[PDB]
Amino acid sequence: PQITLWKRPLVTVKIGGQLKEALLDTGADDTVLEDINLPGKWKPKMIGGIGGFIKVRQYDQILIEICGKKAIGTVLVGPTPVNIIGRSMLTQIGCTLNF
Amino acid sequence: PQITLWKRPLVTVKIGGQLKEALLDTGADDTVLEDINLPGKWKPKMIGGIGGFIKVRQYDQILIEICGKKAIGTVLVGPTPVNIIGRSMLTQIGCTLNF
Ligand SMILES: CC(C)CN(C[C@@H](O)[C@H](Cc1ccccc1)NC(=O)O[C@H]1CO[C@H]2OCC[C@H]21)S(=O)(=O)c1ccc(N)cc1
Repeated sequence: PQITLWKRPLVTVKIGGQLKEALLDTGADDTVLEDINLPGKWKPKMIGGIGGFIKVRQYDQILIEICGKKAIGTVLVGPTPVNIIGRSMLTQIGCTLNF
Repeated sequence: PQITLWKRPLVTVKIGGQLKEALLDTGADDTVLEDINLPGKWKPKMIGGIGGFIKVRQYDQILIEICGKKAIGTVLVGPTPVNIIGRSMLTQIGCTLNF
């Protein structure tokens, strides 16, 4: 898939048997989701964006399937206004910017 | 060029005779810069991200040169922690996501 940017680059993601939509976000270091429940241990972290910071649960080694391609890595869970797929996962699905 | 995402997608931008580095950011609807000072009229706006909202000055029809390609459009100026090139400019330089 090559995709243009006239609209938000939203993709369907499958995580822990749940289906969510998330933004492919080259400006995000890490993947952050709001509306999900991951089982198991986690560590507290704070991440910062434009309006300041949020507290997140950091879950490690989480399987995600993004537009039908698999990746494992860190997923942050917290009060983000929009689910975002960050570079830590984008690299695993072979995602690049082109111009 | 094509750009992989192992590192932040930082590019050099020339705006109003000033040189800045900015993140090519597919998760951002609009361009937001901190360390600059554009002349002329503007309108107040608030934009929200992770952490909440910031107050910005909205400047219209601003020329930016991003990695040596020109674009004209809206630039927001405000207390963003990182300069970001958003989709409204990314489309003008023919930027796409590929995987
Ligand atoms: C500002 C960047 C350096 C980092 N942000 C990623 C960025 O893409 C966010 C991602 C984003 C997207 C929507 C809502 C919140 C955050 N976009 C954003 O703040 O865009 C704002 C400017 O244009 C407006 O249009 C979209 C939101 C506004 S971030 O959300 O704060 C962020 C920070 C750290 C991680 N791990 C993940 C995300």
